Amino acid sequence: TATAENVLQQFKTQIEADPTIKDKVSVNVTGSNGSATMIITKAGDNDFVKVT
Amino acid sequence: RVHSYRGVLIITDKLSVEAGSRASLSGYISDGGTSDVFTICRLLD
Repeated sequence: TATAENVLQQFKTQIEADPTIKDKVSVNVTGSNGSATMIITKAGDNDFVKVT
Repeated sequence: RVHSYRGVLIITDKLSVEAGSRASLSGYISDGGTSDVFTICRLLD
């Protein structure tokens, strides 16, 4: 709860610091200010991932 | 938009090892062998 880039970076750090799920998924952020974007994909042995 | 990202370069390999083996053996039909003492003999009953 509060640019767009500064918002997504918060989520990326949270997931990477989560005790679980971080080893199972991969996250990535790119873009500046208003063109910020995030990418989430399957990682490790985990075969399924969803976002909503 | 047009965006790009980066990932870690991953490579795979198959390393395996093997040794081989050998054996040997040498001999001959013996006669007399070897004795420190070797002298003419007389054997009575």
